[PDB]
Amino acid sequence: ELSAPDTRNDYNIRGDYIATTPALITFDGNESFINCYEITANNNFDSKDIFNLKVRYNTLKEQLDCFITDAVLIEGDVEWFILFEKWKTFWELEILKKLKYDYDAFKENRIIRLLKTSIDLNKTKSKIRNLCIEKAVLDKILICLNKVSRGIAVCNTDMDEYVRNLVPKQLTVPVQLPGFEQFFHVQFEQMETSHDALHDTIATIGNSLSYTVIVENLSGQWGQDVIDDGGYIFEILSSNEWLIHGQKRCAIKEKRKEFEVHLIPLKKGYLNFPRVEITNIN
Amino acid sequence: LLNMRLRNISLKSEHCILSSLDFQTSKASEQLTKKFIYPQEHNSFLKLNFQEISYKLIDGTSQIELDPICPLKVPLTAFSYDSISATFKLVLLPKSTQPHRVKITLAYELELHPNLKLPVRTSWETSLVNSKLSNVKFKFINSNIKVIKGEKFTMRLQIINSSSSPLDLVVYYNNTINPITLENQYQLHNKYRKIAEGIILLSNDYKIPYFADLRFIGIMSGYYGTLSGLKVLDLNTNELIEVGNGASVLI
Amino acid sequence: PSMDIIPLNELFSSQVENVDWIEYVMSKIRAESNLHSRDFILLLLDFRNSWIDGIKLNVQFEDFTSNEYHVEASHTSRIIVPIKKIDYKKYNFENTPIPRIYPGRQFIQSGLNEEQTIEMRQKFWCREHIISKLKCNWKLTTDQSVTGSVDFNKFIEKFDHKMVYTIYPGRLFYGVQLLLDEPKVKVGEIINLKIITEPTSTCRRKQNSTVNFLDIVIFDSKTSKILPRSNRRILYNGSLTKPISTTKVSEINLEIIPIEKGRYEFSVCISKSNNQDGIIQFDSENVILSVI
Repeated sequence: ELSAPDTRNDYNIRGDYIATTPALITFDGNESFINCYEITANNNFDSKDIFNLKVRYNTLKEQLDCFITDAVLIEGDVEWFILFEKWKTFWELEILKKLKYDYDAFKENRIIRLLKTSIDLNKTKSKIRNLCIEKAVLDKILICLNKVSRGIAVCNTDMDEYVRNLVPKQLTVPVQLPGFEQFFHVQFEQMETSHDALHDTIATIGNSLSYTVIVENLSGQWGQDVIDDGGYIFEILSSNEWLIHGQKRCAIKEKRKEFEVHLIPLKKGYLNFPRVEITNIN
Repeated sequence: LLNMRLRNISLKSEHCILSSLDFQTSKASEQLTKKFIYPQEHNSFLKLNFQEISYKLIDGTSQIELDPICPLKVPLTAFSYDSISATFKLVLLPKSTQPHRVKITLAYELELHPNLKLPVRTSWETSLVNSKLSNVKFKFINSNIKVIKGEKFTMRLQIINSSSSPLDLVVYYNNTINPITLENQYQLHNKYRKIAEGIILLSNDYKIPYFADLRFIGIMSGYYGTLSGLKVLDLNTNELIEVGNGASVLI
Repeated sequence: PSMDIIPLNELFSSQVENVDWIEYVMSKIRAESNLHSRDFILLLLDFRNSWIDGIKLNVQFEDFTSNEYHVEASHTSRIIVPIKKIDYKKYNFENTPIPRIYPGRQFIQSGLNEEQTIEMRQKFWCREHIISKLKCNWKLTTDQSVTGSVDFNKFIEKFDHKMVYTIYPGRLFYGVQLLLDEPKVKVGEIINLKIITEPTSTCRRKQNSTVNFLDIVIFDSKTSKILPRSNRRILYNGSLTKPISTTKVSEINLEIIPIEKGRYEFSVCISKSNNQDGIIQFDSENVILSVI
């Protein structure tokens, strides 16, 4: 979830992820989980508010342990009437050293134990006053879970209202730049090779430093390369920056720069500072 | 020592080497004149470039630019002008000369006068399909770039062979997927997919008999630069000549 | 002598209405909105005479009738015929092809396994479908009354793995379509997506792994797909691994909000596990949107 601060602008967070239908994720750093938020800027410039989030979660070890407890040794209420209600904390102290295999639990298997000890556990259960009506079930469940594999079905059926979700939070202050600009250029390509049908990118990014500059990269061309030299005319509106290119060439490296952070600056005109450099080669 | 100049030369495939000169006001000269100008309270300079030209050879000919150029004047800037030289098949390296005229106008209409002239050699710092065995060459006589819709069209091969046995070769397109990092795996799959069913040859398994007209029809839209499906097999001493030539957009 | 079968994916907008198959296939696409594109397959068969005189060679399908070609003396002329796919759930393709006789024991201990028998039944019954509609009715140009028919039974030899993929979609591992709400959406808007999945009758082949993993790839309509950081591109909730299961009509509905441009195409991929080189099906439904 995501929460908006007490300043209460017209921030419209349309992004709000609810994992209602899946109770599933994995974060083993092989694939990439990306969450994203489609927020809105304020009614005016607003650069420093505070955002705090709400991630409910669990960990998969007690997810499979809740599954193994609720459907491996305490499935019915008949065994839950006597055989485990007097040894529940002993069952938790036995379950905390299970150490199930979480390396093949993300590849076509779930609730599959590793090569942990199962020899002296019977002697440890026999050392106390554990009756055979529970010592048969607590041995047969570990013997079954020593080699078994489940699926993604009937996982939420055990996970439903049987996990304390640690609703953690963080802090994201929505960082901002320093030097606002607003420019728009226009090009006219004197063709070396006739046209290479280039793909465009009208950038919007601002430089935030002192005694600095704004460096731009040209559009991307994908036919026969090394050619299509583009001429340009600036019309550098709403400022007085310094330009450092004239009639470049759209091959391997042109880098039509514009020295910006020297004179005639402004304040933070938006959420961050902006430079919405929209080229238009028509 | 007021505007550092460099020239970059590139080799276009259309038999015209393009050389572009770039001029930029050097930063050491900028601070050098800038502190003495800001002593008299000046922030932006005025170097008026009023006559910039490039000359060719021992007889001086003025090769023009690729576009227009006025008489401009600015400070703390850089500008590049590109001329089109002629591609040389021999080892004669052309030596050209360039010249400029920077009018370093100090204020209240009290201007200095500077001129500069460099001269150096325009070096470049270092298709027809030919086989590996014999004299057999391939080239498409029709222009390899062509603009078609998804309709029927034609294309024209040409063979220059040893005149001893000009025949005994066959063409075919091989409309099947080549049998292949999941991202690079699926990128190579998309390349091998759109190769194998993008255009289809309307006469494959085709015995050749110095022209050879072969006719396609194009199905799927996109630019097929070096369309490499079609594969001319040589019958005797069984090997394969790839034809990595031709590029048809289908829009 | 030969034959090959290739599908198609472009819609073929008009003024290309002079080529004989295109008007028929675009007429079937044009009205009847359930009769969709993307599932037509062209079969490419090459008529070649060994004679001294020209022929005309009109090809009749069950309703498709081709134009009048002209094969002169020894040349080939690939006549391109449209055909739709053959639906696996509507038909049955796992019954033994019958012998004519009922007399001989025919060496009743048949030397075949299960899956080799089933792929032999598929390879026979696919050409049993494509022969039982195909015709041709030829005539000579200089004689004009020597009109005869042809067969196809002594000419088509067998199939391979490519023909049984391309003709029969039941050989594949899952059946997918996509549902998209607005293909012309402005950039400041998030749009629900849908991926229906319907497994096959080759789901019997594995029988143990009850999960498979639906990858998602995105490509700029030109080439060169986007790496999953997806900056300047589709801003996407969730992650692109989305586990699905055998014998399930699942729907991995997702969300997609654009950033910069228009030309985007969406597709899937099946990979059977999470490791490298577990991949089984390069699925290619590949529908398109735009963002103004």
